[PDB]
Amino acid sequence: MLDAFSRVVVNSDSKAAYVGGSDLQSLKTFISDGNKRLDAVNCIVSNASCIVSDAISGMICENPGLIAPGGNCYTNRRMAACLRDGEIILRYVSYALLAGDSSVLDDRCLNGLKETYIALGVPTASTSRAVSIMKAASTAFIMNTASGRKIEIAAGDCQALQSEAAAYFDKVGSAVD
Amino acid sequence: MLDAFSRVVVNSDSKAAYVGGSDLQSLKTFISDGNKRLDAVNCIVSNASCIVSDAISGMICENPGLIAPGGNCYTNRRMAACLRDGEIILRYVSYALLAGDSSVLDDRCLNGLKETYIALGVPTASTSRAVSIMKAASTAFIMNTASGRKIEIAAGDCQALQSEAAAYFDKVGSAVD
Amino acid sequence: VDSSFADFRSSMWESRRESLTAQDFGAVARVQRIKNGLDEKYLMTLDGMLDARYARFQKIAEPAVLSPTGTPMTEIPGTPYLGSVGAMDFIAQEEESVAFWK
Amino acid sequence: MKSVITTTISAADAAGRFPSSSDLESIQGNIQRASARLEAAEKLSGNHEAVVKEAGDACFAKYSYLKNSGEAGDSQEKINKCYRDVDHYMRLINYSLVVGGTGPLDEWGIAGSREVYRTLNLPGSAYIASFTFTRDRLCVPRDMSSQAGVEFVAALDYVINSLS
Amino acid sequence: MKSVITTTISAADAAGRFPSSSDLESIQGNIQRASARLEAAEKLSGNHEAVVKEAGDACFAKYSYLKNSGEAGDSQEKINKCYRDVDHYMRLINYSLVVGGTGPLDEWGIAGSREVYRTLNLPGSAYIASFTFTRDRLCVPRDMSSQAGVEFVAALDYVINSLS
Amino acid sequence: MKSVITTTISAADAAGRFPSSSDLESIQGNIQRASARLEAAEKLSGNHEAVVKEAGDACFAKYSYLKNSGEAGDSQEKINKCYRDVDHYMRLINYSLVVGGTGPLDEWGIAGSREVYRTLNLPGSAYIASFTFTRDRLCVPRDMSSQAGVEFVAALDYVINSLS
Amino acid sequence: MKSVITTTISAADAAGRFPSSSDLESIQGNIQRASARLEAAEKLSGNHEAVVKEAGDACFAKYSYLKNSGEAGDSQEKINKCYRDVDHYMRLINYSLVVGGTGPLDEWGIAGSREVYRTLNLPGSAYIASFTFTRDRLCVPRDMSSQAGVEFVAALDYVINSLS
Amino acid sequence: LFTPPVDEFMASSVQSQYIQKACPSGVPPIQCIEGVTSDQPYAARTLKRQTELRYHQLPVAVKLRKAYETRRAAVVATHGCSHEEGRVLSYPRMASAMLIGQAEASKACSRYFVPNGPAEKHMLQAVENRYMAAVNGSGVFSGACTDGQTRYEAYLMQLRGKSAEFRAKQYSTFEKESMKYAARKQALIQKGHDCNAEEVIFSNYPIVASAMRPTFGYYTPIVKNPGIGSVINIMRPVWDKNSSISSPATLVGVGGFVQP
Ligand SMILES: C=CC1=C(C)[C@@H](Cc2[nH]c(/C=C3N=C(/C=C4\NC(=O)[C@H](C)[C@H]4CC)C(C)=C\3CCC(=O)O)c(CCC(=O)O)c2C)NC1=O
Ligand SMILES: C=CC1=C(C)[C@@H](Cc2[nH]c(/C=C3N=C(/C=C4\NC(=O)[C@H](C)[C@H]4CC)C(C)=C\3CCC(=O)O)c(CCC(=O)O)c2C)NC1=O
Ligand SMILES: C=CC1=C(C)[C@@H](Cc2[nH]c(/C=C3N=C(/C=C4\NC(=O)[C@H](C)[C@H]4CC)C(C)=C\3CCC(=O)O)c(CCC(=O)O)c2C)NC1=O
Ligand SMILES: C=CC1=C(C)[C@@H](Cc2[nH]c(/C=C3N=C(/C=C4\NC(=O)[C@H](C)[C@H]4CC)C(C)=C\3CCC(=O)O)c(CCC(=O)O)c2C)NC1=O
Ligand SMILES: C=CC1=C(C)[C@@H](Cc2[nH]c(/C=C3N=C(/C=C4\NC(=O)[C@H](C)[C@H]4CC)C(C)=C\3CCC(=O)O)c(CCC(=O)O)c2C)NC1=O
Ligand SMILES: C=CC1=C(C)[C@@H](Cc2[nH]c(/C=C3N=C(/C=C4\NC(=O)[C@H](C)[C@H]4CC)C(C)=C\3CCC(=O)O)c(CCC(=O)O)c2C)NC1=O
Ligand SMILES: C=CC1=C(C)[C@@H](Cc2[nH]c(/C=C3N=C(/C=C4\NC(=O)[C@H](C)[C@H]4CC)C(C)=C\3CCC(=O)O)c(CCC(=O)O)c2C)NC1=O
Ligand SMILES: C=CC1=C(C)[C@@H](Cc2[nH]c(/C=C3N=C(/C=C4\NC(=O)[C@H](C)[C@H]4CC)C(C)=C\3CCC(=O)O)c(CCC(=O)O)c2C)NC1=O
Ligand SMILES: C=CC1=C(C)[C@@H](Cc2[nH]c(/C=C3N=C(/C=C4\NC(=O)[C@H](C)[C@H]4CC)C(C)=C\3CCC(=O)O)c(CCC(=O)O)c2C)NC1=O
Ligand SMILES: CCC1=C(C)/C(=C\C2=NC(=C\c3[nH]c(C[C@H]4NC(=O)C(C)=C4CC)c(C)c3CCC(=O)O)/C(CCC(=O)O)=C2C)NC1=O
Ligand SMILES: CCC1=C(C)[C@@H](CC2=N/C(=C\c3[nH]c(C[C@@H]4NC(=O)C(C)=C4CC)c(C)c3CCC(=O)O)C(CCC(=O)O)=C2C)NC1=O
Ligand SMILES: CCC1=C(C)[C@@H](CC2=N/C(=C\c3[nH]c(C[C@@H]4NC(=O)C(C)=C4CC)c(C)c3CCC(=O)O)C(CCC(=O)O)=C2C)NC1=O
Ligand SMILES: CCC1=C(C)[C@@H](CC2=N/C(=C\c3[nH]c(C[C@@H]4NC(=O)C(C)=C4CC)c(C)c3CCC(=O)O)C(CCC(=O)O)=C2C)NC1=O
Ligand SMILES: CCC1=C(C)[C@@H](CC2=N/C(=C\c3[nH]c(C[C@@H]4NC(=O)C(C)=C4CC)c(C)c3CCC(=O)O)C(CCC(=O)O)=C2C)NC1=O
Repeated sequence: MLDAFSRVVVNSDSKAAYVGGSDLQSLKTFISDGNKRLDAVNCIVSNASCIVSDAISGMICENPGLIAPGGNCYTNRRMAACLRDGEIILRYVSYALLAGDSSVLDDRCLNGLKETYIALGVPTASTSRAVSIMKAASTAFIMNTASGRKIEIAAGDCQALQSEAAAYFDKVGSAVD
Repeated sequence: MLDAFSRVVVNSDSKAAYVGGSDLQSLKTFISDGNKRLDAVNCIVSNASCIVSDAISGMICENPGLIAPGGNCYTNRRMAACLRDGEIILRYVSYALLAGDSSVLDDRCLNGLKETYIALGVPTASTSRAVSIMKAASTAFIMNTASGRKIEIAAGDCQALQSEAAAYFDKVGSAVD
Repeated sequence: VDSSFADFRSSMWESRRESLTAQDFGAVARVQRIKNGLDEKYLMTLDGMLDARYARFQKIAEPAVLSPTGTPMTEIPGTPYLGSVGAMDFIAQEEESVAFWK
Repeated sequence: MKSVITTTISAADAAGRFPSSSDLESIQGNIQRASARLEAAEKLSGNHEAVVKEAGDACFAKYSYLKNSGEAGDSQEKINKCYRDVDHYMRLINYSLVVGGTGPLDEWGIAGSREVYRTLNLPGSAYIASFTFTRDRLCVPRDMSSQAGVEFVAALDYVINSLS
Repeated sequence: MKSVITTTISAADAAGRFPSSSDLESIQGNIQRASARLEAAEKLSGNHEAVVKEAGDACFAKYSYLKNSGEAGDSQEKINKCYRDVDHYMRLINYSLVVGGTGPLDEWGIAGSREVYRTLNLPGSAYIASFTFTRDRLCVPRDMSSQAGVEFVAALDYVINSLS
Repeated sequence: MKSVITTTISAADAAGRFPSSSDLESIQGNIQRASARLEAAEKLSGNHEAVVKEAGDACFAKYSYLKNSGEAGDSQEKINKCYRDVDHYMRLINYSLVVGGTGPLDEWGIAGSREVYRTLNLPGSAYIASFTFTRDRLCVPRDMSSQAGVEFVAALDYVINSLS
Repeated sequence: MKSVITTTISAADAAGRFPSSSDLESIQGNIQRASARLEAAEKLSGNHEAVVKEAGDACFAKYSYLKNSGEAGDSQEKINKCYRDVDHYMRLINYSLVVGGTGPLDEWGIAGSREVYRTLNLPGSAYIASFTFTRDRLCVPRDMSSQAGVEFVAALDYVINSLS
Repeated sequence: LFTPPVDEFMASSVQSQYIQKACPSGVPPIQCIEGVTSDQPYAARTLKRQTELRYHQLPVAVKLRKAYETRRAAVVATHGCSHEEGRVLSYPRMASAMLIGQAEASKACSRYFVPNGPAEKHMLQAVENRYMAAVNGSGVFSGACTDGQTRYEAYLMQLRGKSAEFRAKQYSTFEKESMKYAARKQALIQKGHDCNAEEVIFSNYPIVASAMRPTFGYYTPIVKNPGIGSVINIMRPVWDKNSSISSPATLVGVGGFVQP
């Protein structure tokens, strides 16, 4: 597992030299952006369970083939594993927001999941739909534009970091697909 | 496991009420004393292996019955377990310096060790001698008065914290005895 | 004699180590100083004359000095104190580097 | 009972290694964020009674069927159990604000609560109504310092996600 | 590769739980101590060559029998391997000052070094002589700021306790 | 403590079975080679003092830095610790020549020696210098019978490969 | 397939260690006892047919009820299965005399034989009668040397204790 | 940690029988080569002997959860079986000894298996993250973790695990497959939960079935003598004659230590 710091260091070991000035400059931008990252993680982790609830309920509510008998959401225990997997995915994405680098998500969760869901018969397109809904809801809570929660923070620019979180969710959506 | 914070909380739960003023005042003195605690832990953990080496070699020096054939310090495997245990004891004491409360040392190391060393035939008196040597050397490194290392720090009062560390080593020395 | 010679060696390897290393740093320093160029005023003084010779006898660089007539050795007659620039300026010398190891 | 101290001490103990510089950076972060947290704890221990009172009053303001017949508070005694439970949860938010992690709130209040709440027919959504009312009611400038308000919101949101 | 980030993320991953407030305080401590650490990293990448030069010169200043006959540096080549190894250890101290934990220094330099050093007949005490010279060599303020000096001492002492 | 007896008895005990013919052939090999080994044990217990004396004297003959003001034998006492340690290793070679396996030499002398030697800052190469001097020292037939000498070389080489 | 070689190599492999002197003594025992064992193997491969013939003839000489009606050899074919099985057991005694341990005799003949013998209603005591006849029959020096016979008795007794 | 003297004999004998089942030949098998360098089995020995004190240092509640759950799962391992019901219920060291003995003689573990392809492997990361979840009931680590106790032991432990996957790559086909069916039986029985699709998952993957253990997640290891020396100067604990499961959990009923 690699944060921003370990990514700078391992890339510097690929160049096989000392860390250098420009890499530290990008790292200073990270540390000055630090409290925005912290408050962003606090936003998503606060509203997390409700994101999972809305995302998976919306996922079923697009196509009722999941809830049809013979669908993969057809029973209580399948639905429990469904909501559980949504919670797990959101957990590792929140880890990727704290770390600043996607290597935690690549190693802990992403590696070997497509062949897993293919082996179980889980429809991967519906999972990518749920990841897309978690992406939209997560950017909405991270930009304080949610219609159900308006938390108060000192105003600033957080669009870059929204692009980071959207990059992680697009990594998951391209990971199962 | 309990730090100073958890000790305040659990004592407040014994009173079954809220936290109040005076306990938080003692906690503010902890947090203002925080960097002295950090620098103290950095001192002992820096000079740690050398403390263990001097301590056990000195313990052997006082009485040669341990190194006599039939003593517990006889041979490498025994001496290795001896040096190993000194490292372990020093480690938990350093944990007790970070935590500010002795509960980590009480649960993780202290509980069930006297019966253990009685069962193996380890002479407990000699171990209390080694803990005493670690106490003296540790207070000497923690007050920057060691004759082998003089690290540079802003001068100040740290005698209370020296009394804390001496209290933990006396807890270990009274624990095996 | 054996035990006390071994007692002797300690207090000397401190100061002897420092003196040797200081000589090496100074060596690098002087060599780079002579390579950067010698100004007119320095080249008039004795130290500049024998440092110019130092550079010549040791093949570190060529330093333009003063023609036997007295007028400064120019390559192009427009500007004073030029030198030939090619293919030896770009070859690195081992006396410039502190680090021989890499 | 999780805090920064027990996390890094437990981690390094699991490695069997001395506490290195990284643990020290972490605890130095704890002693940086401590000022805001202890401010919020002082103020909560200031007006906990009015907080619990408005919380419970809003809790029965939302769901009235509890006080109607049946399988819920049908006495002054059971409503006293209600206000006592909200006293407990505010006391645990106080404790978790003192410690700085979700430790005592989890291991005292959260863990195993679900079997109790499904057993004694206690619906969790009423608690959630109380805490949301409390969360909405808090004003940063009037109630406490803004940095502190964030800490309080975080803890209370944690309670809701534990309970929903 | 341990840092504050990998410790708290690995811990909360081990719980299977979202990162609570305590992890956030820890990483906020990382971004507090980061200024001093990156200062020392900038200065080490400033003058690493003179550091390695004085370190190796002191290393053979202490033990002379290495350069005498036998089972050690008996060429200019092997002394170049010596100064390359001290270049590696200063490069690892640079990396561990960038990361802020002992992670890359441990998993790249420390782990399994003992079988290599006992196998190729390399005595570790010579390295220790070099590092103790460097730690004694750096002044509190002339070389670098005091907070960064302390950080550098910590990392280098960790190397010595790994190697002694 | 490994010998032929403990290997075959421990193996057949692991099978839970009576000792078959193969175990019997193995111990019959032990009682064939026993004559040469016990000859060398008698002779080692003969002249152990001169062996340890020339071993330690060659040990300080090679490495003289050992006697430096800090970090090794800097007393007559520590050189007495040196000659006592070489007394121990010759006593273990005697024990392993009596048993016939590397058992007591391993579990008394070899196991865990490396943490002690890296902790107390004692280089292993000095031991190795002493043992290589002793092995180069003995002619096959003048001092002892040809068969025993091989056995002694084997044991002492095992010590060196345990220690290098 | 146990021999001296597989026991000591499997043991030292289990230690992860090079083969010490004790293993070497054991295999040197194997190459001492090999002469007697291979003598008996040469002679068994000499006259195995008459051995199996007198063995089976004594086997039906003791128990006649097998050849009477019932749940046993009631054909010339099943008595040919009898003499073929005694051919197999003498072939396994030959193999175990070549190897020198009870290895191939165990893993080919002995293991799992008991479920087969209890399943196909084969009484083991008839085999035991045959082998006791062969062990009683052999002379001290008529077809083998005195030392060699002991080895044969040992192997055959092992078969009986495996089968009784 | 100390076990009564009746216990150590029963558990030790049980250990000896499952070692006999696991290796009948006496040529030591592949599964216990223990270590590939020579420092390695020693360091393994010391770590394991120290772990027991780390299990004795757990809080009382967790000890009793271990104890009664080992009792229940041990009876499930008996197959009805009223006599070994009596013997197992009466002695708690021997129960965990019988669990690990059966599972390790049947070759049950993922330490013996090799996953091939991403589908089986992730499945292992899921099952592991369940048990790692079940051990740590908070972000605070348990006291049962203990990879090393000093510096540099943990890296050795890394080398054992990495050296032990290769032996899993080495076993013969016959062995690999007896592992398959045996691991099927260990899962389907030791759980005893008759779902369809669960047994479909165990049908699809024996490596899912390989990682089946107690609800707590860590198999209690068996040690010959917990904290009892080889030195002459051993003081042994004088155990009382009645002993129910809580009494070796809580260590009440020891009295003095008597012997030189
Ligand atoms: C560490 C990461 C990690 C994950 C990401 C999950 C992935 C995962 N999900 C399931 C298993 C499952 N996952 C789902 C989820 C789904 N229900 C649907 O309607 C949707 C298509 C989808 C949610 C978007 C369901 C229903 C099951 C059970 C499938 C079944 O038994 O039929 C399984 C098999 C084990 C089990 O039954 O739990 C695994 C490994 N597990 C992990 O350990
Ligand atoms: C320990 C926990 C912990 C946190 C949760 C954060 C909380 C935090 N955020 C800011 C401060 C801030 N937080 C945000 C965040 C944003 N503003 C927006 O309008 C977006 C909705 C959102 C995107 C993430 C901004 C923009 C600032 C002010 C700019 C800045 O300080 O960089 C500050 C500065 C001090 C202050 O404002 O009083 C602090 C302490 N820091 C911590 O230490
Ligand atoms: C978590 C905390 C913790 C400890 C504090 C130790 C305590 C401890 N030490 C030993 C074991 C030992 N401890 C020593 C130490 C000694 N040698 C002497 O000469 C002195 C009297 C003494 C050092 C001062 C020795 C020699 C052994 C091995 C004893 C033997 O096998 O004879 C054992 C048994 C397991 C083993 O062999 O390692 C335990 C539990 N272990 C832990 O897990
Ligand atoms: C992450 C690692 C880490 C550390 C290692 C400490 C290091 C540290 N110590 C102090 C600061 C200090 N440190 C000491 C310590 C002492 N002075 C004495 O004369 C005694 C010898 C010694 C007893 C322990 C004192 C007295 C101060 C100043 C007083 C104070 O700040 O409380 C400061 C304040 C800032 C500064 O001085 O520039 C810092 C950051 N803090 C950290 O965050
Ligand atoms: C990433 C970190 C990293 C290191 C720290 C080094 C460590 C290291 N050094 C050597 C190898 C070596 N290192 C030295 C150095 C020494 N010469 C002496 O006189 C002194 C005792 C000492 C310098 C102080 C020498 C001489 C060798 C070659 C040894 C030999 O071949 O005999 C080797 C074996 C491979 C090789 O030959 O290069 C390794 C791994 N390598 C790494 O990859
Ligand atoms: C990154 C780590 C780092 C170090 C460890 C130092 C190490 C170091 N110090 C000096 C150089 C020096 N270091 C000192 C320091 C002092 N001498 C005294 O007698 C005082 C006691 C002491 C201050 C307390 C001095 C005075 C010099 C210049 C002259 C000398 O060599 O002593 C030099 C040569 C370059 C120079 O002149 O600056 C180097 C490499 N530099 C670094 O960059
Ligand atoms: C139990 C172990 C044991 C040993 C390892 C030897 C070691 C040993 N050798 C000698 C002594 C000697 N050792 C030798 C042997 C020889 N010198 C040569 O030049 C030849 C190459 C080589 C024969 C192959 C000789 C010739 C002497 C006497 C002179 C000398 O020191 O070389 C002495 C002095 C006493 C004496 O003169 O006998 C001792 C202690 N003795 C022991 O009892
Ligand atoms: C590699 C070693 C090896 C052996 C030693 C044999 C052992 C053996 N014998 C039989 C099987 C048999 N063995 C006998 C032999 C007997 N008839 C009697 O009157 C006597 C009691 C006895 C001879 C002394 C008979 C009769 C059968 C057939 C039994 C039946 O079908 O009823 C079988 C079952 C398969 C079969 O029918 O052939 C086996 C495994 N086979 C092997 O592969
Ligand atoms: C990767 C694949 C994979 C699986 C297939 C599952 C398999 C599995 N199920 C459980 C655990 C469980 N599984 C069930 C399920 C059942 N409830 C019943 O009524 C039925 C008999 C059955 C559904 C058909 C239950 C109830 C538990 C909890 C059992 C308990 O705690 O009592 C556990 C223990 C850990 C836990 O509590 O979650 C595991 C490993 N886990 C995995 O990682
Ligand atoms: C029952 C006697 C026996 C034993 C003890 C045995 C093998 C055995 N298991 C051993 C240990 C061992 N085996 C396992 C795997 C076990 N745990 C599981 O979750 C799975 C499914 C397992 C099935 C046995 C672990 C976790 C360990 C401890 C890890 C460690 O010690 O490194 C050992 C010790 C040496 C080693 O590290 O491999 C050995 C030698 N084979 C046997 O027949
Ligand atoms: C009738 C069946 C039905 C539903 C159920 C919803 C489900 C739903 N929520 C969405 C998306 C969505 N949902 C929420 C979360 C949610 N909003 C909040 O402010 C709070 C507090 C929440 C939890 C209580 C957010 C924050 C978004 C992002 C849009 C937004 O800004 O509100 C989206 C848009 C998906 C997309 O962008 O692709 C859908 C479909 N829609 C339906 O048609
Ligand atoms: C002859 C057998 C023998 C020994 C071996 C020593 C061992 C020893 N060290 C002590 C104590 C001691 N030891 C050290 C550590 C040590 N000193 C340093 O400056 C450095 C760099 C060290 C590691 C290399 C310190 C720092 C102290 C505290 C005293 C002091 O200020 O030096 C004490 C005092 C104990 C006490 O106060 O109760 C003893 C007995 N003494 C003996 O009689
Ligand atoms: C309590 C923690 C613990 C362990 C785990 C063991 C591990 C262990 N096995 C050893 C050594 C060892 N191990 C085996 C293999 C093993 N034995 C067999 O008969 C069969 C069938 C085996 C695999 C199932 C053999 C064959 C030996 C050699 C000793 C012998 O003859 O039995 C040795 C001795 C190492 C040495 O000689 O340096 C140790 C330490 N010891 C401990 O303290
Ligand atoms: C493939 C062979 C192999 C292993 C076996 C592991 C062993 C291992 N565990 C570690 C370290 C380690 N191990 C645990 C304990 C463990 N984790 C938990 O969350 C729970 C519940 C545990 C017991 C079940 C913890 C808590 C740590 C500290 C790292 C962390 O935060 O997880 C470390 C790091 C050591 C270090 O920091 O120097 C190693 C090498 N690694 C390997 O390569």
